Amino acid sequence: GKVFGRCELAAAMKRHGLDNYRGYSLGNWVCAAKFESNFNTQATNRNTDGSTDYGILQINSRWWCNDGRTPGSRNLCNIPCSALLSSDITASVNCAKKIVSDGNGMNAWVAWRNRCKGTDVQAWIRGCRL
Repeated sequence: GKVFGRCELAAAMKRHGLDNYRGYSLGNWVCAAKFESNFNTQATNRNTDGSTDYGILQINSRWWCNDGRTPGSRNLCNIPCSALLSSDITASVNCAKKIVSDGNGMNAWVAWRNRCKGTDVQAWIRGCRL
């Protein structure tokens, strides 16, 4: 039930190589997490289409992770969705890298597109020890 701080999450994401991953600076990734889950690793959103969004980046169970419940499941990250609810961000980062890598940009994340794109995303790392 870990809720990250801004700078703590930025450092963790940097350690996992997300800074400038496929051209997306670190602040984009922190901004996305802020507006997807407000940094709560346990965040779960259960949709009416039978899919669920899991964890700090709200990764969806139709294409990305397997929860055994979701119609049309592709499990392209090859993981159980429960791995995305850990206090350790490893599985979420690894699956986020796949999302980007499997054709998508960060437009895959509705909160990134609607609340981060075009903004001064360096503000989300400002003042942090990285």
